[PDB]
Amino acid sequence: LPPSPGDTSYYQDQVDDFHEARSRAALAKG
Amino acid sequence: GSLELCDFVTASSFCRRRLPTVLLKLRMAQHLQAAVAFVEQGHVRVGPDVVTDPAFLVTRSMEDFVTWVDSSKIKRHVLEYNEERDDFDL
Amino acid sequence: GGGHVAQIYAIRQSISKALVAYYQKYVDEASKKEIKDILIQYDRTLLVADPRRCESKKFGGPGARAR
Amino acid sequence: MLRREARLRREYLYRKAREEAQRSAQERKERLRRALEENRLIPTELRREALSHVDDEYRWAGVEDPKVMITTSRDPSSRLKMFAKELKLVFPGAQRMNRGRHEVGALVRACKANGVTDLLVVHEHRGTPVGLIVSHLPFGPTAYFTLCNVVMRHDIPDLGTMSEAKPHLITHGFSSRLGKRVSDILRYLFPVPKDDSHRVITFANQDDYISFRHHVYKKTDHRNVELTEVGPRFELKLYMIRLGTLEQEATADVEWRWHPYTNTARKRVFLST
Amino acid sequence: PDIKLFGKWSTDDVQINDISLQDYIAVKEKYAKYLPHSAGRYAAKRFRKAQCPIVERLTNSMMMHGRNNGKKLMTVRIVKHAFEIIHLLTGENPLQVLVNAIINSGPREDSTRIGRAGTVRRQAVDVSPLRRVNQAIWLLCTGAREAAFRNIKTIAECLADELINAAKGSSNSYAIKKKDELERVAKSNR
Amino acid sequence: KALRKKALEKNPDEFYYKMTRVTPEQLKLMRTQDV
Amino acid sequence: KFAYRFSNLLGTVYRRGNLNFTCDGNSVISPVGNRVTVFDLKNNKSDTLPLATRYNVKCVGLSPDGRLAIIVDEGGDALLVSLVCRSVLHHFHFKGSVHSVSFSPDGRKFVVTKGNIAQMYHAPGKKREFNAFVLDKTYFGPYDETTCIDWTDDSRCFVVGSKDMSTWVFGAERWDNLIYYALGGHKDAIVACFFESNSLDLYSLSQDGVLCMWQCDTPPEGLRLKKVKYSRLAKYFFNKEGDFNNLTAAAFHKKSHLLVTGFASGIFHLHELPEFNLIHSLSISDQSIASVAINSSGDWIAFGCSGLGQLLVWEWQSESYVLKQQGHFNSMVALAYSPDGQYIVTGGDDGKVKVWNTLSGFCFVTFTEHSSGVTGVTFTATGYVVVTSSMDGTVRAFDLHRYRNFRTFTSPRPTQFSCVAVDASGEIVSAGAQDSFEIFVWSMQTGRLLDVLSGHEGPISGLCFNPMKSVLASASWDKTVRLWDMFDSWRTKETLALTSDALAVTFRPDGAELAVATLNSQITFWDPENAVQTGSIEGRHDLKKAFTALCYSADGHSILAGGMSKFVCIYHVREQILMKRFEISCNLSLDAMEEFLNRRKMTEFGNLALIDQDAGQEDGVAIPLPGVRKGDMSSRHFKPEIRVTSLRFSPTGRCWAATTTEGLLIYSLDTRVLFDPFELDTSVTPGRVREALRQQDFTRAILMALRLNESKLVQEALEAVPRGEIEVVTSSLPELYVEKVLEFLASSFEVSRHLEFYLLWTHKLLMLHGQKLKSRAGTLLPVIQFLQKSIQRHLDDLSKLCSWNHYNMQYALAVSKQR
RNA sequence: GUGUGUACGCCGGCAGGCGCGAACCCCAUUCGUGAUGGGGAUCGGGGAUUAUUCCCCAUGAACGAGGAAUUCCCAGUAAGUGCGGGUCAUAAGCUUGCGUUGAUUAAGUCCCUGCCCUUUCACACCGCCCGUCGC
Ligand SMILES: [Mg+2]
Ligand SMILES: [Mg+2]
Ligand SMILES: [Mg+2]
Ligand SMILES: [Mg+2]
Ligand SMILES: [Mg+2]
Ligand SMILES: [Mg+2]
Ligand SMILES: [Mg+2]
Repeated sequence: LPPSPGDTSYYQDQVDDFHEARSRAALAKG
Repeated sequence: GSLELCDFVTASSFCRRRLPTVLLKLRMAQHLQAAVAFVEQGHVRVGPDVVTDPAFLVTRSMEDFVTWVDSSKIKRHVLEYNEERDDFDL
Repeated sequence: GGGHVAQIYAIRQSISKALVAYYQKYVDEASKKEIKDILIQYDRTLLVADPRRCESKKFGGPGARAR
Repeated sequence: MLRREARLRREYLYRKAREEAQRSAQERKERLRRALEENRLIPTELRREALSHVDDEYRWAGVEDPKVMITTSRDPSSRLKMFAKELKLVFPGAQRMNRGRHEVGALVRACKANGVTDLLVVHEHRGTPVGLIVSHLPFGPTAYFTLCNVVMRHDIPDLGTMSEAKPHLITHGFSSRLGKRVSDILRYLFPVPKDDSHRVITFANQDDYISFRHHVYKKTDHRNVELTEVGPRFELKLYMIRLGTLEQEATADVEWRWHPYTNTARKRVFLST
Repeated sequence: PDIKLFGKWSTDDVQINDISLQDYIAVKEKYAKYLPHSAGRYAAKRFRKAQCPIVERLTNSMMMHGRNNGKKLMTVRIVKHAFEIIHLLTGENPLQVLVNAIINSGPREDSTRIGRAGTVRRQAVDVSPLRRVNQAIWLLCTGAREAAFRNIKTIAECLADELINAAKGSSNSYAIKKKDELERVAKSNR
Repeated sequence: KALRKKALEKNPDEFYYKMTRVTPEQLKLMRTQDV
Repeated sequence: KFAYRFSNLLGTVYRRGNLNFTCDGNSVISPVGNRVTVFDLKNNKSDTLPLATRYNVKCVGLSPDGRLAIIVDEGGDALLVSLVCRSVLHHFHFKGSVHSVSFSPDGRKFVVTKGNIAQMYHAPGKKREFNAFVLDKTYFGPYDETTCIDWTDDSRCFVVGSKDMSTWVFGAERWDNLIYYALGGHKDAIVACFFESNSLDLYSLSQDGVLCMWQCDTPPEGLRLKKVKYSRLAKYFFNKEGDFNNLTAAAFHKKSHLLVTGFASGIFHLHELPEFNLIHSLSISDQSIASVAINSSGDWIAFGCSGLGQLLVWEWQSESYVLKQQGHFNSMVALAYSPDGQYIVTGGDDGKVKVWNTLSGFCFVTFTEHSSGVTGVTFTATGYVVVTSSMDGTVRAFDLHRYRNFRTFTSPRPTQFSCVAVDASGEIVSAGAQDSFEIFVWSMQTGRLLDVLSGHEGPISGLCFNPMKSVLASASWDKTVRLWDMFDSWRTKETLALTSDALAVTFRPDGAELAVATLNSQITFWDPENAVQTGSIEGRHDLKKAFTALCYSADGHSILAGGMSKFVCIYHVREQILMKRFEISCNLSLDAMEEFLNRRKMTEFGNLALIDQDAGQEDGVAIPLPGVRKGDMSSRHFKPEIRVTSLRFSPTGRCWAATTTEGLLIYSLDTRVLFDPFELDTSVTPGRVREALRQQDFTRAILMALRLNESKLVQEALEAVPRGEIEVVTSSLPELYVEKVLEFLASSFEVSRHLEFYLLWTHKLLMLHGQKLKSRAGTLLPVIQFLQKSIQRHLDDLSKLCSWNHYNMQYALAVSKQR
């Protein structure tokens, strides 16, 4: 079963998740 | 990769390749119901051709060439926000 | 932006394109057609901008592609 | 190609990141294991820590010959133009292009469009070459070198013309993991030679200084071979490797960099074990 | 509408008396422009500079030596002043004078060269129309440049006199003498 | 550096509803309350 | 000017429906989707009728006289058409779908079976009426669906088969001794039923494979206008006990007592009925045999297979086939013309490459080496080599000399190919990829990859080589057209920037002009050598949003455009105005078995929707669809749409072709379309021409006949000239009229018995005026190719016999000369 | 081309001090074929900055296109002009970026000087490189 439509994993694979997690951490630090 | 990854394919992998959710990934839409709605009026084209079927799996190569159709009201708003509207190009 | 000559060419292009667009929008399409074809047959730069890229023999290999 | 190139870069960086993580795990397990087997002593920092081999960018080295482009910095000197002319003859199939008022990013996009494999940029100081940049264009690594003792063929009278055939490659002195990484970048600049080739190009490492030598040999008789030195002569010293292309200083990560202000930097070498 | 060079020199009355050079001198109705400054790319392909208007070719060829490199507006002003002087002195269309000068200044036969260390030996050959136009423009520009050097006379004035003398066919011009000497050398060793 | 890398993968075709973005009777009422 | 009419549908020989032979029996009528094709077997010709229908043709009823025919589609729409003049006469709508239609042998009545009932109508007359079909009678015999019809030799009575396992015989006229009669003895549906030669004895055939024979006690003359018994003589089984092979079609010739039976296994049997003797049986295909028909003379039998659309006609006695064809499974094809125009090569998604002869319209060579579908196909400068590209990743070459795939080109890297192009020289071959967006170029005789051209971004829309200059033009979706010069020492490359995405590129036949179609539905004309835009045409309004396919005419004065519209447009290039439009009909039929389509949103296809006309609204009200619990958002749905994939024009200039979704459409030159005189005057009239012939003033008569432009007049005029005066009139002919005569002569050789008389004319004209025409040769290529083709047809076939006779007789003399 | 590190006001030719919160280009003017109002080396005097660079008056050297030879260069290229930075190597007795203006000739041969290779089954075309010394 697919996840909820509001979830970001609904439209993101593991490659996008790896890059987005790094970008989120760097921006949240600032 | 090898056949190990081949055992991870499920319904979620097929759903992720649908046309409306690719728009949602590309940030052309922010909600699924809005992403679906854009499709049937014909605001979305895959290369030269315009696709109105929400059930449509787009290839990686074709994913690079999905964009707003020309002479669409949404494309006017995008150009207006960017201050790049040129009426010679219609 | 730019220099003197580039500014002059940009002004010419903007004027021509603006007139053509106005005649397309608020005037009949036919007159837009004759005016557009005249502007093209004089100088295509008046309406279509072609920027300069880097193309040179150095990228190509030695000799002809065939024979 | 803006959308396509971005996708290929992200997956390439993703695979590179996983390879680094698994290797770092091996070193922690190896260094921890050897310490207790010695049974000499347990460093306190060790206590705190405890409590696709082929490079991804070099798919196409063997199948097709590399295509090399050589350029300089803006407004080159007279002697710098001679050096770039000699490097063209060293690399088989290389081409040399005039640098006018060309933006660096504009050069890279043109090279990618025309299928150029590698891009070389050379800098100079008072008419002598001082720096060399090697970039693998399809989002490959970029290595930064400094040149020490440059001797050109133009300085030496009546040498003649070179053999210009595909040469044999000699790699010597590269033993560490970084040295294996560096020797790969230099080697893939060259095509696959013939068995009967008499041209030899040598890269010899000595205390993190790489010597470039070019030779042709002739076998007058068995067991005795005569070497005649031809081509330019110079030394190379690496100080940085970056993951991206040379159009990407502000975004690419640094795979390795030299740190000269470290307390033990003077007595340490990185290209050999 | 009618297109006139610099707003005052018509192109309809200009006619070419040489059949061979008709396809390599661009002055007619399709090549008629108001200014000799178009920002085109005429050196991109072989034979494409035959489509460049001849006034623009003269303007490009007058950007020498070195001290004049890249200064095209100055050369445009020089050409405009020279055309004004030509019209004042003669009273005819300066475009016709330029066309006649280019027609007369072009050599018809040249000599090819077979040269060794001791001596060079010599043979007569023909000249293509494109090289005729190129060499005529080069000779006229060189004559004007050498006439204006270290002399109290404007480069525009010297260019005007060079074009007037060349269109006249007189031997007082540099280009006519050079063409005559080249043709004599080609003739002598047929 | 993090801000810059976001600009590389920026999509020109991206669209948001915030991009699209009183009456005389109410305006007259406000002026009457002000006086 | 432009006088073309639709003439043939190529690539399909049979889709669905029953087959029929014409009255004389030389021609066969085959339904192909919407349209109907007639094949003249005696003269091996193919003609597609102009009519078209919204749905596939289900039934064909043919009048005994041979003048009229009735074409009924699945929905129940019927067309009355005249075979003699090939024109649609009348339109009609039956209330529901009809299963079959048959004409009485006398020609006064015809019967249609629909639902549970059989309706008999008067036969239509010659003149047009407001109501061409007038109902006569209606019969309510069976309890289930009526299937098949047959008539007696006299028109007294007729018989109908039904799905209620019984067969009903009715009297056409009121007979006291026979009202209606029912016959049983079957345990499955009736497939066919036949009558005797001159008796009321009949045969019944079941779907199970059962044959029943029924005999009556009353002769057909014994019928009395205002007491008949039937008995079962024999019962036979076609199959052995225990295998379920279903009879699907049958036919019976009354005079020769011949039965032909086709089965779902793909086999057929012959029998002689009163003794049921097996003559023999054959296996045709793995698919079922849908329809079977036999001509009047009894020598030929027609078979159709709906699974692959295979048509065969078989002459049973000498055991030879008269015709044997099978078309592409899908209408999606790629087309190329031979350099002379003699052959057409088509490629399909199945990977099958077929060569068709232009004169006959029949396929005669098939190549199957490609595994996946053929994306592109082309000819070389000679007419004997074809080059194809496919999704396999290979580009293959075939010859017409030995019929083999002698050359195969492949990329070093795994790629698939989308388009192909070859020079006029024939040495250089080029292809483009769906993904790498770069062009691969190989050498022909060497077979190795010469070069890889890179620089494009996005897919390659098309490739074309200049016919005279050997340069390559490539269109791409990066809004660029790129020109590559192959024989250049410095590798010159030119770029033409465009406002929108490029879709098509073509070259004028002279090679001096280039045309580009763009995404903004504009056609731009460029000069290639100077890289300047010479013209533009706007096409939003004409198509009713882009032009996918472009083609130049042979003379180059007009251009042909197509795309997502249902129209193909013809524009005049200099005036930049629209000359003509041709429209394309759409097929709405959908296969019932398909389950991968979401039928709820595909409601307009295949008559799925129910529209209520009795609700008091003018347009109608649609019955709502049933609901579901869970939405289906993963199934494809499609809308009715017509797209022209490509256009090609014959080098002879006689015909052109359009590859579309409906099929491969052929448009041919016809004189009846337009009257195109050259220089008329009140003096110019056929009376004066015949008077000049009577006065022996041959030159003036020929000139007047040439100003007029009926071929019949000039055909009479030239044949009036006696031999020996040929050179006299030839010298008197002016230069302008010369190329007109050669155009006439080439058309004459095809249909004239007087071979060398016209050849004497052709001999003299080329000798006297040949040197002058060389100056104007460039504008005469379509005429020259036309004349060379027609004369070659008589040359080659006559040579191999004349050479064979003369030399063999000489060898016979030499042997006899000895001793 | 932002690491907590000058806009404007007054006085003075300038160099500056005192307080406070783009060149090139284009239009016109003077000069004039004279080592000349081109050129600014050398030399004398004076003035500001915290011995150091800059500013003012004065003087006006070779140099008139650079031999024997030699090096480099094909399009936004050659050449002219300006504005920034100093990035863990090099560089400031300099290097490296970015913009602005923008050409002439040429797009093909192996003749010279060289280099890389070769001379064992579609239709059509074509029809065996030579020698020496060993074993
Ligand atoms: Mg420079
Ligand atoms: Mg420098
Ligand atoms: Mg620039
Ligand atoms: Mg001035
Ligand atoms: Mg002086
Ligand atoms: Mg002076
Ligand atoms: Mg040579």
